[PDB]
Amino acid sequence: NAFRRKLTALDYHNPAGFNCKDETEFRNFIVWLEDQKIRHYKIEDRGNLRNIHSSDWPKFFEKYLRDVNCPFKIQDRQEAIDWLLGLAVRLEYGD
Ligand SMILES: [Cl-]
Repeated sequence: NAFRRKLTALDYHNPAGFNCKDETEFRNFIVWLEDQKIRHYKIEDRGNLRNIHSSDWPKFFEKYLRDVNCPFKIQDRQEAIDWLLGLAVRLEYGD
């Protein structure tokens, strides 16, 4: 059975820590984007975005997407990333 085999697979490998690592890397990427490319906030005001191991990090990201007028929400992560990269590129082009 597919579901029974999935429970066996989960015992072979618990993906939780790797999903957590991916979240961290994703958050670090957002932080680098804000710090070096979007630069929407004052540097003093990026502290909450920077605190990537916080369980409240998504709340801050939601405020960030609002603050830069991103048309996507956090739940649409792939679209938010692409949009923020597009914004970063347009901000970067022409010094
Ligand atoms: Cl998030």
